[PDB]
Amino acid sequence: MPNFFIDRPIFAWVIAIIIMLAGGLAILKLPVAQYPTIAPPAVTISASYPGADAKTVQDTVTQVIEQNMNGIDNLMYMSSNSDSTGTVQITLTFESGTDADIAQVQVQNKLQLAMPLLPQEVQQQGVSVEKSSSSFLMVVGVINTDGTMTQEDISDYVAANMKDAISRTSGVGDVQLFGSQYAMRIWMNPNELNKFQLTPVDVITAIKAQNAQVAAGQLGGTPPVKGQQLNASIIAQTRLTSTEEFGKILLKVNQDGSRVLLRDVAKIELGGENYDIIAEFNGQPASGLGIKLATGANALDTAAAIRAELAKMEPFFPSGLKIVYPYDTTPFVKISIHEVVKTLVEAIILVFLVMYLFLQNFRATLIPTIAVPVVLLGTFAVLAAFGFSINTLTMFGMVLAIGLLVDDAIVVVENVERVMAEEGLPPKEATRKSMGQIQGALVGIAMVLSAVFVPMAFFGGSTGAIYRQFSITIVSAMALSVLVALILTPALCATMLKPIAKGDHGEGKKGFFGWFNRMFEKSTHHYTDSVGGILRSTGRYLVLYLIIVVGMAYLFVRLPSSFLPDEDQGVFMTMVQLPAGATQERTQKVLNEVTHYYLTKEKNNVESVFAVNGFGFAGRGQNTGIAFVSLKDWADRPGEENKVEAITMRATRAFSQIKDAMVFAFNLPAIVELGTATGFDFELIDQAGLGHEKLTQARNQLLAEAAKHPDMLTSVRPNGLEDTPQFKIDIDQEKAQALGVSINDINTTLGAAWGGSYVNDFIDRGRVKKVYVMSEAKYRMLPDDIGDWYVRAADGQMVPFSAFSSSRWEYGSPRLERYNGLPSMEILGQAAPGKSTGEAMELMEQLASKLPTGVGYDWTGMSYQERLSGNQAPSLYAISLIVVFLCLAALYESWSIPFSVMLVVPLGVIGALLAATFRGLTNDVYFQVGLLTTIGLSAKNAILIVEFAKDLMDKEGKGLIEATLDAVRMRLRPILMTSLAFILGVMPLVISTGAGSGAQNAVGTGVMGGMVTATVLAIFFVPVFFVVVRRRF
Amino acid sequence: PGADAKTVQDTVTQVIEQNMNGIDNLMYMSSNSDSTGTVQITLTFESG
Amino acid sequence: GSDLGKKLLEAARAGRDDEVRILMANGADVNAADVVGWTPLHLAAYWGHLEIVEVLLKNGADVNAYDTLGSTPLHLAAHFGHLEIVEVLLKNGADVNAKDDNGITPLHLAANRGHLEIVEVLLKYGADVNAQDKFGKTAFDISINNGNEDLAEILQ
Ligand SMILES: CCCCCCCCCCCCO[C@@H]1O[C@H](CO)[C@@H](O[C@H]2O[C@H](CO)[C@@H](O)[C@H](O)[C@H]2O)[C@H](O)[C@H]1O
Ligand SMILES: CCCCCCCCCCCCO[C@@H]1O[C@H](CO)[C@@H](O[C@H]2O[C@H](CO)[C@@H](O)[C@H](O)[C@H]2O)[C@H](O)[C@H]1O
Ligand SMILES: CCCCCCCCCCCCO[C@@H]1O[C@H](CO)[C@@H](O[C@H]2O[C@H](CO)[C@@H](O)[C@H](O)[C@H]2O)[C@H](O)[C@H]1O
Ligand SMILES: CCCCCCCCCCCCO[C@H]1O[C@H](CO)[C@@H](O[C@H]2O[C@H](CO)[C@@H](O)[C@H](O)[C@H]2O)[C@H](O)[C@H]1O
Ligand SMILES: CN(C)c1ccc(O)c2c1C[C@H]1C[C@H]3[C@H](N(C)C)C(O)=C(C(N)=O)C(=O)[C@@]3(O)C(O)=C1C2=O
Ligand SMILES: CCCCCCCCCCCCCC
Ligand SMILES: CCCCCCCCCCCC
Ligand SMILES: CCCCCCCCCCCC
Ligand SMILES: CCCCCCCCCC
Ligand SMILES: CCCCCCCCCC
Ligand SMILES: CCCCCCCCCC
Ligand SMILES: CCCCCC
Ligand SMILES: CCCCCC
Repeated sequence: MPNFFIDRPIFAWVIAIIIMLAGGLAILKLPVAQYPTIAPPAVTISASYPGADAKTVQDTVTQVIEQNMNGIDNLMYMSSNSDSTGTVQITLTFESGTDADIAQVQVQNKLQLAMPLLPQEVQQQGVSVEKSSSSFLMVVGVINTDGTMTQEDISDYVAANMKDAISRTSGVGDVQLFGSQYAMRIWMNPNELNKFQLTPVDVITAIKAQNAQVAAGQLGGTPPVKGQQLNASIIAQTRLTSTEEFGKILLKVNQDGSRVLLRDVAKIELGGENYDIIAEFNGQPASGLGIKLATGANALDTAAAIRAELAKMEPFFPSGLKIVYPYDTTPFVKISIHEVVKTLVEAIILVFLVMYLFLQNFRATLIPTIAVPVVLLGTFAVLAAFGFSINTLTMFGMVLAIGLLVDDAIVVVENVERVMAEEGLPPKEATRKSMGQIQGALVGIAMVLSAVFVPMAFFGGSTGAIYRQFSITIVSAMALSVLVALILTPALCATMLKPIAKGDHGEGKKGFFGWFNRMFEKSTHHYTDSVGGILRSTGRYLVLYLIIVVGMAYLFVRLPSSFLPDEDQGVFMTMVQLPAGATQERTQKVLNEVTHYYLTKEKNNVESVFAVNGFGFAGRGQNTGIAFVSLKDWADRPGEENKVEAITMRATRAFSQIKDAMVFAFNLPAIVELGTATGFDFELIDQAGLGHEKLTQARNQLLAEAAKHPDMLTSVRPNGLEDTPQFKIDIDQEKAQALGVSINDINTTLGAAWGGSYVNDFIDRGRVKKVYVMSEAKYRMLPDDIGDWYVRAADGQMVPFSAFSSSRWEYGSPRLERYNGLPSMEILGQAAPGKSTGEAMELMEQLASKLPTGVGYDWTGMSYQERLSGNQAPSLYAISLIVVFLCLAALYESWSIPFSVMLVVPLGVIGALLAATFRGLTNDVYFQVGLLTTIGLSAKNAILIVEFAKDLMDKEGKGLIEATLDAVRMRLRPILMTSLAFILGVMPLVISTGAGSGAQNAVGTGVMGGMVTATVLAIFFVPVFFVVVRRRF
Repeated sequence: PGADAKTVQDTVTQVIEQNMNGIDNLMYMSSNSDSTGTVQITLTFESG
Repeated sequence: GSDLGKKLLEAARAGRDDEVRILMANGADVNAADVVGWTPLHLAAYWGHLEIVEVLLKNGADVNAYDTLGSTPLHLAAHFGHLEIVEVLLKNGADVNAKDDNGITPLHLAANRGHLEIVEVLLKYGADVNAQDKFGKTAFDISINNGNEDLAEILQ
């Protein structure tokens, strides 16, 4: 193939041009996102039951739905929470590879058929089935700064005037409103109701009759009387549209003929559908939109399109209304792209500098400058064909591949130059001879590198989807690189390189280059003399090699593992947890104090605090809240002390002092779904109808035993909520029947008043909205208020609630969990330092085996995969190891020689571990992929050394030592050139601080450490490997 | 049944359309709401 | 309220004997109460922690404390079938005839759940078999309505 293209440079250029056009096209059309999809597909079913307690939700909604989740394909597991905010969420998680749309439609369809089994009020609210996702492209906050709007006003403005246009914006896949559109709020007063012998039942009946759409028909409708001249629709009653109309609803006509209107027994106003969340932004009322990227969209274009849409709404904003951007992943992604592009460009300039330094002519310098960009462009084309996106992972895959691509260019060009100087052959014939020396090796190398990288595409679950991004990116780049090395670069060398006189090594040049040349030829002799001495004394080097191998294993076993490094993403969270039963007002006081700290103590770093009172991650309610902190741009936070980790640490320390509240700050995970590499996710399960209290006791028994193994388990804790006091009210049926009071009037009076009731819909400025009745706050606050509510008996008497009821305090659960359809309690924890998660999990199982009869367990989330596709690695690297050996055996036509190459593996790994251990880094995915690329490159170096030596022995009848010395002499320069260029090129990543430096440091340090030791060690050890292996066999 | 075009549009058509976002390969959407209370919304997708 | 008080309310409820022990040594308020008026003794009696009930009483707990609805620890112990706690409470002066706001007595509650041994203990300490709740019901009325013949026999 090289010979073919040496004589057909134009054909080679055409292939190059096609690759470049395909790549250029790919780059224009490639989706861009921070991360590709990684978590397995999950579908969430959400329902609301206004005024329902957790047990009511679970036993009338959750169990019924769960019991119908049958006949759905590829389900791994199902889980649910039923809570005292009247909410249920059931999450169904599917096998990786499941079509998410099909999973969702199967779920929705089984639900549809369960709907008639659900309470009327739940059917009325509706049950949502949605694809579960945790990543937002951005969060647009909307605030009012002149005190003229409440958060309810803002939410309705956003819903009516902003949300739909954002939803229609190019690239946006989903939009969530942080609040609701208005509802018509009827706030009842029990004293007025009793005054007129009315009840919420009467209110509800009047609203249903007087706010309604009524069908009529037509004038002159078919079939008509012939001769009819007109046909027109009859419009009868249509829905109310205003608070004023609602106030005028007629409830009763007194005997004196006076009228009782709804406004006489209730306050009427537009308000929110719910009042559980209070949202503030720097202390001001707030709403917002949570926006997600559509499939295959471009994150950068979508963000810009959203901002453009927002800009044209701006002129129509009510006074005081303002857009803020507390969260936007895009600026971060932009920086990642610039940084990667910058790295690739500098790498190409470095190759230019090193090529010129050693080869000292611009033509040689031109060749890699063309070849590398052609490979990179082609790689994008292949990614496009694989359906990949430009994302954090794929982009770092490309820089992890840089050494490999640069090495192909350098190896081909350098070898031609060597041949010309050593033989006086003209460029064309030198290129032919040169390619004849390396082409077989290049193909063998392509197979070997495929064997190293492809297996990583076969891990399962979430980690597998991550490895797969790097694996396909690197293998694609590597394959294109070898194609280009066999097709384009030989054509270029033959047509662009100038002749070199035999024996000319530039030693007679003037100034710097003559000096460098004389110096470098001298150093090469020192090197070969040294290798000669080494080879007179291989024994001690075998001992040194074992020392290295042992130190590697030692270093490796003590390096803690993680997934992906945290970043200063310009935002972080702070959690606010008050004791159970604490009220919204108490939580608001803590949030205010939190917000005040950031705008005061972190004045220089913090742009805004977005405080969400009433929202929590593992349970909602009045006693929980979150403060989402947005920082100024990195550019104005110079110094390790003004970055997230630092602010965070200080924050949590300052709050350690808050009285009756747990408050603390933390960075965001790179990808939420991965939890901690170290953490586990355990489910305790009621397998025998034991009930909530007994499950709780067993949970506690488990947690107490875990706590006695700090050596293995740390922070073993429940993920959910503890039981709390609840007010149990018993209706006396006998007394109700004696008084002539119906249970139905009793129960709707109670629920409508104290829990609220969705009555029907009305139309507010052309948009359909809900109508709710509920007591005014002051009549539903305390037990004594119960007796202020009256029900009308059949005989017209008003009977106080206290006449037919009794009450007592008891405990019950504010959040009931289920797992695969059975009562459950989720338990989180992590392996103690120096301990594997597998070990921690094994203990948990041991402890779980001693719990009361009927209590079982299961592993879910990150742990589910562990118990599964964590049983694959050494099986995959065993295959990799075997294929590599086989490819080498074919290359060298020997079962023994391949060992002399494989021995090289530890040489780079030791330096990567040293650098990572020393900088206090972890064994994460970036470190791991870099190990592969480092190993790949050292292997390639060794393959060429061994190929040259072997050929010298086979073809020129040279002795073992003689051939080895000559081979190592020839490979010195190109090995050094590549190492120099790569090491410098990856250096910026190593010292990088600022945005995305977490990932940059992770890929740089391991790579730089590995390249140092691989380079220094290999040039002395591979000749040892080769000699000892040949002597042995 | 029985609703006029504007009632149907406000209570049905717009409610559905505002949820017809973020569907793959959607080229355009068109709808009509009429005096018989009938609504038809048609979504047309990219060829292929 | 006090911080030690809160810790005691939690320890009592969870049945952490040793923590209670230490809390008693440090003077944690045995008369602490949460929002619904439950003392450590209410909690211990409800969740059935016998040893804590005894420690609390030795440390001056009010055996007859009542919550915001008028219920005492004896009510709780009787209702949830904690026989030995019932006996200890009574040994320590618990009011056998205490009525909550609904006129409900510990005897009503034990009868309602069919706790026969607890019913016998209550009668032994002088429980008023003819006490009526706000609806005019006695323990016997409850027994027959529930169709508990054994209990109905006892209350005769
Ligand atoms: C240039 C070419 C490059 C070559 C690339 C080839 C890579 C192919 C990947 C193979 C698939 C890996 O994943 C697959 O996982 C299961 C286990 O989870 C393996 O099965 C293995 O694991 C289990 C558990 O220890 C054993 O009980 C089983 O006997 C064993 O064979 C499969 O043998 C393996 O194939
Ligand atoms: C950029 C990459 C490299 C940068 C600089 C690298 C320098 C590092 C030094 C390591 C080289 C090894 O050094 C080499 O060791 C052997 C012995 O094992 C010496 O060889 C000499 O000593 C040994 C034993 O003592 C004898 O058996 C041998 O006959 C003798 O000539 C060499 O004279 C020496 O050059
Ligand atoms: C010529 C052939 C060369 C073969 C060389 C292969 C070694 C280099 C690859 C880098 C990985 C190093 O470390 C290896 O990879 C995994 C990646 O999940 C690491 O991290 C994790 O592996 C598995 C996989 O889910 C986890 O269950 C485990 O808990 C964790 O350690 C492990 O520490 C180790 O198994
Ligand atoms: C608005 C942008 C979307 C926000 C995404 C929400 C992420 C969901 C996280 C909920 C976790 C609940 O609380 C939890 O926060 C973390 C998970 O991120 C943990 O924090 C953990 O993750 C981090 C970020 O990489 C770290 O720097 C911590 O050392 C680590 O402990 C906390 O130990 C835990 O208390
Ligand atoms: C969770 N989140 C980011 C925010 C932030 C600021 C907010 O101001 C709010 C939310 C949650 C949303 C959820 C919505 C939901 N729905 C979309 C209307 C909803 O089901 C409820 C509910 N309790 O059922 C709300 O609290 C809710 O009405 C509400 O008041 C919210 C709200 O006020
Ligand atoms: C846009 C892509 C660049 C096209 C490169 C054209 C350069 C062609 C030079 C070919 C001559 C090769 C020696 C005969
Ligand atoms: C004449 C020597 C041919 C060398 C061929 C090298 C490529 C072999 C690699 C085999 C991998 C399966
Ligand atoms: C896994 C392969 C190990 C085989 C090594 C055997 C080498 C035999 C060579 C015999 C030389 C004549
Ligand atoms: C031979 C390589 C041609 C690449 C085809 C590009 C197809 C792009 C589809 C728009
Ligand atoms: C890696 C090249 C990707 C560059 C495309 C950037 C899109 C810019 C539009 C805002
Ligand atoms: C897995 C393939 C191993 C092949 C080894 C053959 C060794 C030949 C020794 C003579
Ligand atoms: C000799 C084969 C030429 C290569 C064609 C792509
Ligand atoms: C000549 C064989 C080409 C192989 C490409 C990887």
